[PDB]
Amino acid sequence: MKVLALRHSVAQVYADTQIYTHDDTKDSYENAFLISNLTTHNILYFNYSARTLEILNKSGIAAIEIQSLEELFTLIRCNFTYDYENNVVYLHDYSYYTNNEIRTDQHWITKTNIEEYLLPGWKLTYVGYNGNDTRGHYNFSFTCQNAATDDDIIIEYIYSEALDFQNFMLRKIKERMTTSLPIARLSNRVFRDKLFPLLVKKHKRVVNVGPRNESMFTFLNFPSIRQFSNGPYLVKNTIKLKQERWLGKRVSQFDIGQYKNMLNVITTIYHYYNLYQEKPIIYMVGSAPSYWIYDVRQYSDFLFETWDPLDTPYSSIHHKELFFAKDIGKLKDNSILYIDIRTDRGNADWKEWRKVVELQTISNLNLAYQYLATGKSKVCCVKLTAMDLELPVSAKLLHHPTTEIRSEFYLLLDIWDVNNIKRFIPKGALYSFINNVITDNVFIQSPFKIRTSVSDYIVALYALSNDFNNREDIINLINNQKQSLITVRINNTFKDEPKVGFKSIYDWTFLPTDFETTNAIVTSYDGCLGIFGLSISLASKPTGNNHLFILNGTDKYYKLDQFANHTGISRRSHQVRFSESATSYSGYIFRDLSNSNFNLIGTNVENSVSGHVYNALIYYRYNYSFDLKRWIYLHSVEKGKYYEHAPIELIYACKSAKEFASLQDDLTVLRYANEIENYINKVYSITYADDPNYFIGIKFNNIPYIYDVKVPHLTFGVLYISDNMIPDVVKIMKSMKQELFGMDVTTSYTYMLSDGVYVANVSGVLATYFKMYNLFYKNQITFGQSRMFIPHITLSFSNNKTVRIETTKLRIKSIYLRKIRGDTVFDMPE
Amino acid sequence: MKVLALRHSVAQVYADTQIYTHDDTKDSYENAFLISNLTTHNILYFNYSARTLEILNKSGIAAIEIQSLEELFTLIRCNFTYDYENNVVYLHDYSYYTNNEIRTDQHWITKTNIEEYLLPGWKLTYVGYNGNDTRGHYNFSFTCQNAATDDDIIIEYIYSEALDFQNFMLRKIKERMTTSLPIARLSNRVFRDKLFPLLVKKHKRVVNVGPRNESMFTFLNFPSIRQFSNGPYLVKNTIKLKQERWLGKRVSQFDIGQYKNMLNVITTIYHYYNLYQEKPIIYMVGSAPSYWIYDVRQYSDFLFETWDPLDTPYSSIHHKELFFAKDIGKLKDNSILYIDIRTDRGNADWKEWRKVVELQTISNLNLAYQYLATGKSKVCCVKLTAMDLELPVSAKLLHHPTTEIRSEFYLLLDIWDVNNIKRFIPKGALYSFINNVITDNVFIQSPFKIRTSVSDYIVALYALSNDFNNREDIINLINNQKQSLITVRINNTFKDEPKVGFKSIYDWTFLPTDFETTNAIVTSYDGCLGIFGLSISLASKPTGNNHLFILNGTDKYYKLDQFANHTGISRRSHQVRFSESATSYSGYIFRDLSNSNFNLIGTNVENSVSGHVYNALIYYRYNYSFDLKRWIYLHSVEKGKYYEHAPIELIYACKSAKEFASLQDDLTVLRYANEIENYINKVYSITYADDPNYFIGIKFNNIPYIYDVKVPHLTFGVLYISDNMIPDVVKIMKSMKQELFGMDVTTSYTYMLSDGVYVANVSGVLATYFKMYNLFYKNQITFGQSRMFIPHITLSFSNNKTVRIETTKLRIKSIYLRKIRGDTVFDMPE
Ligand SMILES: Nc1nc2c(ncn2[C@@H]2O[C@H](COP(=O)(O)O)[C@@H](O)[C@H]2O)c(=O)[nH]1
Ligand SMILES: Nc1nc2c(ncn2[C@@H]2O[C@H](COP(=O)(O)O)[C@@H](O)[C@H]2O)c(=O)[nH]1
Repeated sequence: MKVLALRHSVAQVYADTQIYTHDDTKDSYENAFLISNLTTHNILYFNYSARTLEILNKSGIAAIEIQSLEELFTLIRCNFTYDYENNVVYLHDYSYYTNNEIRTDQHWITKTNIEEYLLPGWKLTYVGYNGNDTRGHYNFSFTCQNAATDDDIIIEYIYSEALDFQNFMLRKIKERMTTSLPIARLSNRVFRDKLFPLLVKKHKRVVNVGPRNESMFTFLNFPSIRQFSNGPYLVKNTIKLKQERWLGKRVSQFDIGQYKNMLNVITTIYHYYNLYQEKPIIYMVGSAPSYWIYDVRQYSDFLFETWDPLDTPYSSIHHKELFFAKDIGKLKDNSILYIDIRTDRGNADWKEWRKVVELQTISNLNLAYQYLATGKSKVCCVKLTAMDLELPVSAKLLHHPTTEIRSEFYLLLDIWDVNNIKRFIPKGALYSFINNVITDNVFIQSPFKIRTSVSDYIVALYALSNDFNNREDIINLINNQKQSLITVRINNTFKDEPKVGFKSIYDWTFLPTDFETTNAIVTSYDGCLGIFGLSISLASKPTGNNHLFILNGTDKYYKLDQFANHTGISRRSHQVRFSESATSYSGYIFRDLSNSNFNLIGTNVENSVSGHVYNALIYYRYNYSFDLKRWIYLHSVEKGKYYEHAPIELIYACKSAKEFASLQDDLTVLRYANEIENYINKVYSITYADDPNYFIGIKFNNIPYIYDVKVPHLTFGVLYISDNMIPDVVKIMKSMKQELFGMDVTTSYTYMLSDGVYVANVSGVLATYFKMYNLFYKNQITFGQSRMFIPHITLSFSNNKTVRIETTKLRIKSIYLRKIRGDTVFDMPE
Repeated sequence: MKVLALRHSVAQVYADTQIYTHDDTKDSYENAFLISNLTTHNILYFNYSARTLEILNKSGIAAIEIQSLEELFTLIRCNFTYDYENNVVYLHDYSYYTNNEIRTDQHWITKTNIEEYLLPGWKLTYVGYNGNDTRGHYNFSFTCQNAATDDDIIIEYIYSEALDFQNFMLRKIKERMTTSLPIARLSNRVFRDKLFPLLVKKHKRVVNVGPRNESMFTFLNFPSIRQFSNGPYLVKNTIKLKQERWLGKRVSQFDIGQYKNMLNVITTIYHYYNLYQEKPIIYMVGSAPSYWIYDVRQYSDFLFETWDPLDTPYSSIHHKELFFAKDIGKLKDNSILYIDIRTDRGNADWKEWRKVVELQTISNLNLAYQYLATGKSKVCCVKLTAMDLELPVSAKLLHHPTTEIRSEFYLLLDIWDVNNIKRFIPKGALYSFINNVITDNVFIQSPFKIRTSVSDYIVALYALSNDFNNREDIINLINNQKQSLITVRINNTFKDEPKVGFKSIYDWTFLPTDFETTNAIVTSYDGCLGIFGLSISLASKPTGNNHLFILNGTDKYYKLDQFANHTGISRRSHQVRFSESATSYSGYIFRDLSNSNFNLIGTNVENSVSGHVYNALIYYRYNYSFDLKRWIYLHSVEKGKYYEHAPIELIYACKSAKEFASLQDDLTVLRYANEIENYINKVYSITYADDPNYFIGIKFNNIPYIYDVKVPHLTFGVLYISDNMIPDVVKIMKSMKQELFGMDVTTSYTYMLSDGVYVANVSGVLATYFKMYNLFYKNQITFGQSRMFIPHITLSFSNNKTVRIETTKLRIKSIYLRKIRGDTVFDMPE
């Protein structure tokens, strides 16, 4: 929501688009609330309270100080992710195209002949992970960098098997200008990099479910984490494959053999991590260029040993420029070995070269076998070619994207693999694997069993909510797990559809009430981002791939007003109320008509009994960052910290939301409202004195209207009690005697309350009524009725016309407790 | 599917539309199968096997003997439900409109002035329940009657609040001619009337969930049954109602006060039934016309006592023509009392008449109170008017449809109600109830808790599968209940949508694999109808409101071929195969290409390994009457009764169905296939010898083709065993030595099996192969491979052209068992 606070003295004015202006010196939390309810994208903050900036940032709303209006202000007309703890700004902005450049996260790409295939004059410039090397471009009051890169395009080109790069880059850039900004993808890079270190330091055992190739670099420094992904391609599974012949498909114009090498070595690193939770020694044979080491070293320090006749720049120690044949004993006991040996494309016939390469393949495989036969705790990966050969059945198969699909694959072998059953594999099956399979993911770990773990911190970022996963197992995991961070699809669909999908790929959808979590925060990406110290320029759109984030066993659950608060609950409510609606009063109007309070709708903008629940039910697709359930619960057990609202006040908003949904045919909001009302009636064991025996009544000295009944009284309470509780009731009355006479009782008009009932309004007594309802309910005394409480002084049982007077205070003369249908009053304090 | 068997001598021929002809004298069950696979609506059966007619009728397919071709045959060009145990034919046919008549199930309607409001010259003729009095119209070789009535139209008119009957009847009749026949509604009347007596006699405790008003007459004679419906309208729930004034809405042109009276008394009967499981004495005050008694007496004998100054025809004993005031002591102790007292519409002012009626209302209420104060086990229902009055809070409110909505309602009171808290109710609330509520259902029983009951026979005909019901509770009920008959929606939707709905009213949808029932029949309405002795002319259309019927703990589960059999599995398969497909061989072709058997597709119509599973997966929307799961299970434990098919044969069809669904983007069939393959691998613990140590080989004397290898042999088996099991294997071989030499081995052509493999086909050995696979699997010996078994004699490792010869028998010379990679053969029987 991009709130920018600039100095009041330097309150510069320009007509920027979608801007707003706010400033006030009354409270520090309500300035944040009122800012959170502004309707535009950018907000300009002029009294610039540091406290209020911190509150916004905790809520996920980006709030930063602006000191160099000349450049700081103008260079923030784009979205960004703000690390407010370290005061860092990560710009997600593709204006750098005006420099005729493509930006990448990876250094190795700069060494390929990629620039030739770009548009004429274009270059690609390395920017570092999340634009770390761009900090020179921006020298502001804060550290500033541009996290936007074109790496998605390059990776898509590599996996797309289409050849011509010029048109591909051009098409993808034009598309990027035609579609809205990929905020989720770009800010999640920052969130991953900040999140997982905090978890590894802060928690004993961290389990990450379904990592994707995007974060392959994130976990390079954290072997403590146990990863669960899709299964690996085993050799035994090649029995199903139909035999095929050589097929020379070219996928990339520029040589990407280094990307293949890097994905291979990283896959091996993570296999080793999965087996032994420690960082291994890396041994590499071949891999002469080896530039990508740099990109790995940016995330974790590793010890690299290289054997290649050419030079390898970034290696730790290039043990020998000479080739490696029988030097097995140099290899230490806790390590991984990458064997990429290609002798040479000789200038001989292709058949002769094939025999040469086949013999070389057998040599490499035997080298791997000797590597793993001698020593415990090691893993290896070999380059083989497609031929008839006998591989172990449990070995893992790798074919990552390479420049051309030309009869090569890789075999990943642990020590359990070497002495295992070996099977004969024809060249046709291996060719079928090379041609029909491209390895999608470097995480080859066994799938995650969706069971609650008591010693683990489970992290399911975008993996659990899928069409094929068991829904009830997901619900039980979220419900009963301690210490977790799990994400599901939101079900922002009308008609309450239980799945949502794109081109026959579907996801399960959940409402916040579909869970029964005891102690957890159920918020948006904004809320979860704030809980971990980040804020963002751009909120979730109501219709999109929006996810609920659920944090189980968090430090922050009891900080109700601090994290996943009601910031922005009324942003959409206010936009609709002031632009499109029939009247700005429509809300109070509808809420009173929904609770059968139509008897008078006269100036109901004052002292309405409905609550936050109405906007959390109706506009949930916008403000689901609120966590309505925790808000209700924490106010059940004070341990009402700011509000002290009676439960009937919550139930009334529930009923109003149900009627609204039925009018709009919003089936989802109808369910959500019914379920929240159920949760309320579970947390509060509410009772209704629909058949009362006694009542509390207030009597006034003067009555500014013509009255036709003998006794004008305000029925201020109605209750159902046994006689023995009359002292208890009395005590509770005494408990607020001061407060009872303190209230500023006012009346301004008379109206018809029902057929044959003519009453005078009473104002200013309702807050006291709710405090007293809370006290009676806490004391297990049945107080209140099924209907809504309407404070009124009955004037006559006749049908008379409405009369108005100026606000005339009313004065209390006695506050009595009387038995219904008994002329006997059982208490009369003055 | 309307199979009509007529005498072969009188094999009359006419060109009726959608007819077919079948006759054969080879088998009695396969004539039924082949008939069940014919594509048209009507089938003409000429060899007319009584056995085959019985088999069809057990399957749900109507199969009746035709003896009077002149009229029996021609008057069966319409659909019907056939009670084949009693040999009765219930026609559902609206041709009777050509007699200018409307047909009703209820006698009371004939006494109203309804005929005046019909179209000129039209009459309404009573036909009895399911047309019992129409048997005179048809005098055939069987008892015959027309169950079709226009009662749906009349009831809809009564509940529709639209006034003009002439246009309403005309519109509804025209609609009935424009839409297809409501078979489900009409045949379910017959099914209910036959089903529930059988259950009450056959089972101790019967529980019926969610009865609707349609079957209000069905349970009149069965107070043993405990009913669960939607809750009742309690007096205490009127606190929510907004006050209203008199509103004179007219709903019907002809007087329907008798329908109101009948619904009132029947509601009271069922309340009494719910409390005390016995038939009560019926006392009625007022209710002078009382014709509807007749309609009640048609279902159960009752004892009626009437007090009215006018005469009451069908009453048991009209105790007194004189009015009933202080005759309370005549009323017996186990009874119900209906108090419909209206003094008279005097010719005085409406206000004076209002006071008269109000005093009369108080008199009636006090009469009811005195009735219930003296005596245990009684229930009462009173006619009251809208006024201020104090009713008990727990009393039940009835407002059934009446002629005009004019300030009257009814109160249902049990003995618990009389001495209960009483509340003051204004006339406005009662008027609001009269104006805004019409009682939808005479079953006012508490809702059903979806829990398994061990002593109960639960019957959920159309109640459980609804949007708001808990899905997992439904699954657990179906899964774990004994002795039940429950119905759910089928999920015939593509894309696998979990709910289906009409105008924001949705239902849960289930596949047959969504349950894990141990001992139950999961079939169609046709199958369930057959299990209870009925058959039907018209099968379920693939896209419709089609329901799965699940019978838990049934006598019929083990009669695999008798009930819920494979009748009609291939009806749709055959229609598609011969009309639209690219070739009639497409099925065998696709099934072989799906299991990677493309190496040869030459004449695969013979000896294909796929099964029934393919058509139960692909065409489930048509043949879901099959209960594929029970078919698989019962053949798992012989206890293969006709087929003796190996499990791999089932799995192959599963894989073929998965590939087919992916090609058609039929997401539902894809899931169903995956789940059935899972069920197969659960029931059979299958093992694969993908890495074999030994093999079974057959050697032949002559080889009709040119062979380039030293030893021509048929690898007839492949297995993985420890050495110690060689005797066991040998014994099993000996177990079928005779059978092994008995088979008619034939070869007809040579083909290429893979790159560098040239083989000769082998035919006629596959059935023996499957018998032997079953024997090895039963003996816990790992036999077979992950791939499909292809019997072949390898001829050379060279790429040669295909050659064909006439069918040349091959002769076995020895059947040996040899260790793989060992020249050592370990057995050689001749
Ligand atoms: N009864 C009640 N009303 C609230 C509460 N919070 C905000 N409101 C009402 O909601 C209004 C803003 O939201 P809107 O009605 O515009 O959606 C405020 O002017 C205020 O009257 C609450 O906690 N209880
Ligand atoms: N393998 C196998 N094929 C069957 C079985 N039952 C029917 N079929 C095949 O299915 C054909 C009829 O079904 P269709 O292929 O036309 O859908 C028959 O001609 C027969 O070849 C069975 O149990 N196993």
